[PDB]
Amino acid sequence: LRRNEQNGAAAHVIAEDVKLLQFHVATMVDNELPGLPRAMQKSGRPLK
Amino acid sequence: DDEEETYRLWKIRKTIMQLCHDRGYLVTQDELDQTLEEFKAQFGDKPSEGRPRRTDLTVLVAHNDDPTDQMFVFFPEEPKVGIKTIKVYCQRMQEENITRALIVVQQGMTPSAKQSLVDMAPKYILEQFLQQELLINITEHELVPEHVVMTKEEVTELLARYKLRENQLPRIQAGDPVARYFGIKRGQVVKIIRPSETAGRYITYRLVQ
Amino acid sequence: GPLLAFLFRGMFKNLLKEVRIYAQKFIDRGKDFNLELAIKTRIISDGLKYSLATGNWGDQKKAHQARAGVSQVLNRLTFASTLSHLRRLNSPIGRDGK
Amino acid sequence: RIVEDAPPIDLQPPRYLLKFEQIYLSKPTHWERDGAPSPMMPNEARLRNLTYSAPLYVDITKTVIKEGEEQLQTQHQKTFIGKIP
DNA sequence: ACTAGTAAAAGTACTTGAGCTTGAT
RNA sequence: CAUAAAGACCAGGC
DNA sequence: ATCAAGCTCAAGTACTTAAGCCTGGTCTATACTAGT
Repeated sequence: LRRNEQNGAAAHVIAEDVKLLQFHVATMVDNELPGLPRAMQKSGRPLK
Repeated sequence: DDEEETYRLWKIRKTIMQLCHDRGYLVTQDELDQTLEEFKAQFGDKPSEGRPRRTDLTVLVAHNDDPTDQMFVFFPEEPKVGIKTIKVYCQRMQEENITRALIVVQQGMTPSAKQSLVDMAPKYILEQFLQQELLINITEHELVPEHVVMTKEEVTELLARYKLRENQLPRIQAGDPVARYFGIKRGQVVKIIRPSETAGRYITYRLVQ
Repeated sequence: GPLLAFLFRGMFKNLLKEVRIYAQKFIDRGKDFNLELAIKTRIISDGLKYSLATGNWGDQKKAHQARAGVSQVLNRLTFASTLSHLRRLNSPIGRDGK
Repeated sequence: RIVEDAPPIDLQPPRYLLKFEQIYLSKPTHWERDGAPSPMMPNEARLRNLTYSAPLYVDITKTVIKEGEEQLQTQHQKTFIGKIP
């Protein structure tokens, strides 16, 4: 995200970037929230 | 019809006579043992298009230890009461210079009138009851123990000879029917005297807030 | 029968699906078409052997939405333990309800 | 019943089609790593940590659609799909 | 071709919905 | 002495 | 005669919850795509 705000991106790519950054800092604290399809690493096993 | 309604008016009136008898006012003994026929011959036979109107049932009583303190008992005519009737009764209380009042509501209230009863707090404190609630004295029931309201010196020896603070007592909220039977505001301690099967008698205390 | 048949339709469908996905890339060039190299053989074999080997009656990448407890290990203490284990029914109602 | 009742792969100018016709079952046979067949015993399957499974073969026919007044179908026999325990 | 990236009740808490009372008129 | 991971499911004992 | 302001009661839609301790077993790390 940092290089794509220092290179002047299309500003609608950034929405799909801050959206996924929101998901990746918001799953690590609370994974089992209702809605928001879960994160998983291997064998379909969701994270702790 | 009308015999059930005058039965209700007798039983409500008797309940209010024990109520202000228990709050600490001056009540003659003749209207406490008032049989239905003395009511029926004094105030009238039927309230259906009749002589007990729900007007001329009002009761004005006076305190024992001070002759200034009086309390008025209003029996409103219309079923649900607005603000205008509360301004009528508050006007009569304004010109007659009386502070305490009861409003035995027939069917129910309106919430802006209730906000018009809680807003005059430091002067003109009015209380709201219901006809369905006043047909039995809850203090004489099997489960309800003896409540005795405590003066300020006695609260000082409670909080001084147990070495408590004031918040460290058990509590009671001022919306149960017994603390509305005694008319208790926030900050006052009721004493409850109940008989037990381990010691014989137990005295506990409650802070009203 | 009616468990390995249900297990077999879902891997005949999948093998025909990668027959299509191998078929479309080899037809845009218009060269020819082949099937002895189109058929990936690990689908049916590793799928039946997988869901018999571990119990979870489904796929490997959906290993938590599956009804486990089918295809378990045969019991060999006494001969009537074995004859009871080969003759056993089971109902899929959950085992914490009351 | 499963290999018969399957949707075909109609897809396109020339186009290639294939259909599955009849299925054939062998008894279990061990294919050793050097590429040798032998019928394997269940005790051999227990002791060596093997699988007691049998390979599966099927027929495939193939049709071309180009409308060059020539319909050349090519028939196949015994095409290896997989192994059934 | 070989091998490394890779997408059952049951309690409460919050929201909307309909209708009331009341000051304005 | 030191090193034998960890998760998922299953069948059991009181 | 209707018209907003403010408020109460009722129904609709999610979140959170289910005994303790102990002993053995088998299986699994992703099948698929681009670097190299």
